[PDB]
Amino acid sequence: VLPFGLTPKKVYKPEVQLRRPNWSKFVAEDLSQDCFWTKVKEDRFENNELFAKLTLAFSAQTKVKELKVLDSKTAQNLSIFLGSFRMPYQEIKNVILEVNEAVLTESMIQNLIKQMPEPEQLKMLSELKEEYDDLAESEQFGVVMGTVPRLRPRLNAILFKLQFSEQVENIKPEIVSVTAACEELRKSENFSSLLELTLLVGNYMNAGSRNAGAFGFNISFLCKLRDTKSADQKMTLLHFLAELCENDHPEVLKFPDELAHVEKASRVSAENLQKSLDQMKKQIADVERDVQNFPAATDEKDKFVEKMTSFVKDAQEQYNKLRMMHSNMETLYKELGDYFVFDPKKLSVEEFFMDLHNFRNMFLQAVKENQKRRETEEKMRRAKLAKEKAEKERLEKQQKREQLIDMNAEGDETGVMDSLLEALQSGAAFRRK
Amino acid sequence: VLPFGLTPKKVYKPEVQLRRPNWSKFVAEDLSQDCFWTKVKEDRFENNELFAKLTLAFSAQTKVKELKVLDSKTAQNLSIFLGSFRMPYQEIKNVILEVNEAVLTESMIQNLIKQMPEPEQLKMLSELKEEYDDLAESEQFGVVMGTVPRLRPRLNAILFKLQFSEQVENIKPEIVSVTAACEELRKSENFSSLLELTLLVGNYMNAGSRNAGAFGFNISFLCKLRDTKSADQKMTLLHFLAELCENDHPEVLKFPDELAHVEKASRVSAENLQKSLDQMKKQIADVERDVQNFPAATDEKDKFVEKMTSFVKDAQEQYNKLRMMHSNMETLYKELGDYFVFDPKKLSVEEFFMDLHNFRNMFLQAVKENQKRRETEEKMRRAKLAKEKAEKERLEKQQKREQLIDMNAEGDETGVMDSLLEALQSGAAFRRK
Amino acid sequence: RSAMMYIQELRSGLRDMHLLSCLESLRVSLNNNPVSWVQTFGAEGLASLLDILKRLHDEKEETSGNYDSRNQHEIIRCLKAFMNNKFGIKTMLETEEGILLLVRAMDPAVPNMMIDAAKLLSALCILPQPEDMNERVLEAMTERAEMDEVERFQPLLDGLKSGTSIALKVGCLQLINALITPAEELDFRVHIRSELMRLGLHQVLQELREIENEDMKVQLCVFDEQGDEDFFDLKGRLDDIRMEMDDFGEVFQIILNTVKDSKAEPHFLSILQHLLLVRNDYEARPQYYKLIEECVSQIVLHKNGTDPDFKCRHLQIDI
Amino acid sequence: RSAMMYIQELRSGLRDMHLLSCLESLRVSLNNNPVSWVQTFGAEGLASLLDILKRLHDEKESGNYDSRNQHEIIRCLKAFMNNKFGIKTMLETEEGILLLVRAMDPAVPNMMIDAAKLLSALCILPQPEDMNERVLEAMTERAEMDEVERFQPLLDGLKSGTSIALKVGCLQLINALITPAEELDFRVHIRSELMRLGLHQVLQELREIENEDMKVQLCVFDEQGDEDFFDLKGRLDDIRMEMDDFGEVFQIILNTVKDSKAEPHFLSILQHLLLVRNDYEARPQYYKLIEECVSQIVLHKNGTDPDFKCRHLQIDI
Repeated sequence: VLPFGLTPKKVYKPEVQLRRPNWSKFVAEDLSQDCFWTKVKEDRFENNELFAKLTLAFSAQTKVKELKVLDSKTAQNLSIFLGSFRMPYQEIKNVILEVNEAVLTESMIQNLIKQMPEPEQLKMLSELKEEYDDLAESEQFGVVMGTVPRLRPRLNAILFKLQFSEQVENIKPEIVSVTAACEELRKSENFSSLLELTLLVGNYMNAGSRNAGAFGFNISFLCKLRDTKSADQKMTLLHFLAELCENDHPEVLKFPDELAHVEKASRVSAENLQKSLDQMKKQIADVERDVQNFPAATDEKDKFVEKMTSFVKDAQEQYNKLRMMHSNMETLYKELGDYFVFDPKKLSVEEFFMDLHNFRNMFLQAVKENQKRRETEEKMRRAKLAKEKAEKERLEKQQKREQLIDMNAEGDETGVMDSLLEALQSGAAFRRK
Repeated sequence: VLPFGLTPKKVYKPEVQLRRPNWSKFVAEDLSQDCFWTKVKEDRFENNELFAKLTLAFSAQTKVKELKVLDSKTAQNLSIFLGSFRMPYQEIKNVILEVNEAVLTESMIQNLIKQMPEPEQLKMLSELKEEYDDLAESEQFGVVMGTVPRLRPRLNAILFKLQFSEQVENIKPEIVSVTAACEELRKSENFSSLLELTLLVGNYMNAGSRNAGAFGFNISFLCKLRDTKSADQKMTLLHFLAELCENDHPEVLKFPDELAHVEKASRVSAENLQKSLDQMKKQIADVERDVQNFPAATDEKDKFVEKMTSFVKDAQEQYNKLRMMHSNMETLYKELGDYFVFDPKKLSVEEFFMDLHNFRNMFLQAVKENQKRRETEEKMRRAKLAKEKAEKERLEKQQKREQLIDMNAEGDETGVMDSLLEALQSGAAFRRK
Repeated sequence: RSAMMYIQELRSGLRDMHLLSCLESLRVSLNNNPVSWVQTFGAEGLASLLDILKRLHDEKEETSGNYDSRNQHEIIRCLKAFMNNKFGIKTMLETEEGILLLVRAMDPAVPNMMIDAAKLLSALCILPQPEDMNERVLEAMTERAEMDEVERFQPLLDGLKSGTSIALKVGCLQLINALITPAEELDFRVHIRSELMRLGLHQVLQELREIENEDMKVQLCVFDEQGDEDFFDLKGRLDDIRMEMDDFGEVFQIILNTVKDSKAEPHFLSILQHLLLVRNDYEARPQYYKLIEECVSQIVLHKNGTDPDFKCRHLQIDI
Repeated sequence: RSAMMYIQELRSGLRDMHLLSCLESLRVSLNNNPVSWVQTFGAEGLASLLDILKRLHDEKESGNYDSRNQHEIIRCLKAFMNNKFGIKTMLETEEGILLLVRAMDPAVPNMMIDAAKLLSALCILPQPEDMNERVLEAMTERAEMDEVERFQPLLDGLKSGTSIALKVGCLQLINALITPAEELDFRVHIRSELMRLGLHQVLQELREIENEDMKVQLCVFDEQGDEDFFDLKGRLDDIRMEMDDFGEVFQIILNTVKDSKAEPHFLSILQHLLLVRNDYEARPQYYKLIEECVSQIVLHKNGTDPDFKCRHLQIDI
């Protein structure tokens, strides 16, 4: 009760509740006689009708039925899931057995899988089929789904189907990108010529030691070219080679354009394509086993054995095209290994086409570094010529004015002025250039 | 030897030894039949005098006297030292004893301390005086320096002397900075006006919470103001406060200018100042005590005791003026600690002023951001009005032209064309507005 | 009544004088008869008129003397009487060549037909519905110019030239106005008026201000009016630029964006380079930029709403 | 010899025709004795000549006949400076060049002729450094104590009423000030100042005169302005080579214009450049004509600024 020589700050009662600064406050007696916060029993020195304006900006406004089988985990989750689905239970069943393509989506099926109670609890629900009306919403769904033969397998096959064409478009482009790059890098004789040019230049520098008269080098080393530079440290081997091409062999400058797909292949995971095709083959073999172990379609609506056999034929067809390309792709890589001499087993395809992609970009960068640097030379050579020429002309003009009068030291005679005035008159003092 | 199906690559003999790439080379029997490096026996495919342009860019071109006392290290160090210093050994001694300010440098004394043999050796060399001529270069220096009394302390004192007027100019500027910002913060009523303003806004926002009726808040929280923003995340509390000072209290916006030495204070060191002065105080009393134990000058050249008595009176005269400024500065910070109520011992000087500096910049930031947002509101209001202007006038033109042909559900009239040309040819059919 | 038979008379392929006496009585019908009569004539009889018109147009295998261009003028009078009502207007516009053939009808060589033909197009131009009417008329004139290998306004210019008649001089300037005044966007009105000046309108216009004809002064005064509007609007667009673009870096970017990859790029660079020569005198350098500015403002913000002549040289300054 | 006698005569305070008779015979002595004799008169004797002149130039009231006295001093000065000592000795006085400048009164032609003739000879000297700038510096000094244009005297000596020989001597000095100067900006700066004062309409009248000495001077003034144009043409090529990047050039223009009255105008130019109407074919031609106009304004031939009072411009092909 009562603070150190002052009155409590007015208690406010706002209309709208506001966002606030959660600061460490100072209550009454954290203050001393001569401190700043005692002087501010003002609180009026800055009063307006801004509370309206402040409130506007910082407002923070806006039994029946019992459970006989299922645990309250699943019987609650289904209550929500079925709340969003709104589809008659006797229709969902029919759409599952028919595999109605127009109604079914990848999203829809994926929810059912997740939301379904395990086969143990479906069985215990299909022994209570008669007493259908007394059951809760969640369990009513189950009693319907319990009469669907081998649900868990049936639903898995449907998913893989609706997901099949989508995952072919995950493998294919990337199989092509690595196929293209392997064939572009094999076709490029401009690339070829760079190597020949590099070898020669290298073979000469290697003088008379360890390497010298070498028949080749590893394609990997291509990025390391930039690592050899002049003694003055002004420029690199890459640069020199690039400049040698620029002047003497302009054809070589076109090799970055001949390796079109090389970037796309730098990004493709080699290990993930292997895993993908191994998974696709597995998923095929799964539906294959499911089809063989399926009961006789004991109602007119069960189209499962019919439509899935039509899918295994097709899914295997597209897969064998896919595999062909992959094994083809891998061949063309091993082909490159044998051709440019490098171990294809120690460098994965991404890894190899990354080193290549990087080099491309180093070469193109070295090419503009050669232009920019050469542009600096021609301007600076023209600027100093124009300044030599300006200075030469300037001196010539100076001397022509100095041939008038020897302000030096020679014997005093009385021409001088009468000699200057004559040159002014005739124009001899104002020599041109 | 005759290689694997092809002929050897020519041996070059270079003039200048060049810089070479160190690639993993391929020799003859590394290749295969159909590989790339066999086809490139084409070393002729590219051949110029570039071999001469390459060698250009990448060339890489350009008794007596025995020891008796010193160890192999020290004697060697002195041999390189004394073949560079070139000053006579009798002269070196004389420069030290006199403390000759025209000869001595900071650079010169420092090198003496490092290159000097240590007391034990100097003592062991001082007993070989008579055979000075038979000694080696380094040991000659040794015997001569041996006769100088208390050399280690004598040199330590000379160094600190030549170094004194430097460290004065390291402590002072930093002292002044903090002294000023402290005075700058205390004097500015515009910053004071913001805190008042912030607390008022602050107290209303805290509604009926754990805060509200606060007599203040810690000054560090100033950077935390930005953290509280509007519902629409488009404007913050700091942006509000800037704009409220921009409109209703323009005086406020002058404080970032009132706080000129705050930046320079944000970069000082609280501890290192104390360190520096405490290292100076000890160093004054080092020489003071070294001037008391010194033996009386036994030649006309020993000017130590005379000259260093002039220094200690002079150095303590300057230290005490610094010690004044420092404890005064600390007082001023203790003063700010109480005025703005914050623990001066649990928040260092640099700590405080960095927070203050950060907030200073945050505030201008908010002001710039506000003029920028507001300009985008003015150039979007007028722009939409310049569009509502044209659209109204565009419909006004249409409503004038349609007053000749009515398109909704007409009857009959063969005039029309006669009514068109009666105005077209008479000029009325070209309105003004 | 008798309209269905006029259609048969046209398609039996009447020639020379027999056709003209048919068309002359058809015109008499289409004027004096009611609205209802022309609708049952409608699209059928109209597309016949336009096919006989198209036929007579492709009889141009001889100049310096024609035998049947008297037939052509009668069709134009028929088309006028036809379009005298709201249905005919609507029906005319729906034809694929109704307007185009009215444009091929415009010939300075034979005055009277062009007066009537350019009067119909001038009426179509000032039409509310449908949308961009004057622009269709322009398209026809362009289409005509393509097949002839001539400039699209050339006949309109040839008709204005002092050798012809007073009714044609007005009739051509009327269509000039009728093409320009209904058009709403500025860059178009100017774009066309500039095409008229390049073809040499300004020379001709200063001859027509001598003539003391009233129906002529009306068209000059309207033309002059619409030309002043354009200047005023350009001056207002200058004010909007002055108030929206006030940052150097922003303005320079905009120009750069507008100029990039065109033939104006080399010139803009050269303007900036030349600006680096404005002598380094404290006092002369502003006067340099002011005069430069002053010149430019006369080039760009040019009087009467036309491009400066790009084949000539000369410029004055205020007030 | 008798040199000290003259100094004692000059410092004695002679007047009217007495002062004249003495100076007359001093001019004779100066022009006829050896160089030896001039040196003994020397700095002392020149100083008094200049003192007498400084007294005479202070004239407050038809006119003074002592223009004979003033002109006669100028004549001694020519004789005195007719040998290498006299020149170097005159260049050392604080008020020598200035007093000559003050003796350029178009209202007494023949004196101005002789005075402007000396000032011209000083201008085209190799040593010391920038002689022309000193002569110009003095013309400015005289112009401020009179509150006139520093080139008014010169222009007045060129106007149509004046003698043909005054006209030559005048334009002679003009060339003496422009020609030796090395920096392009400075030459153009001075020439543009002459035109500003009204040199252009005058030169028109001056070309029609068939006087040999005159024709020579106009040739030089033409030549010296034709040079400047070439150097400017040259300067422009240097620019066209170095400044090939849009961003860089634009930065330089801002850097030179920033914080000068020239700034608003540059924005105004650019704002207009937005206005060039949006049409595929008409736009590049606007930018060409704009470029044409800016080319004419900047690279003005004759080595002069454009007349900023001139309100009409032709912008050819």
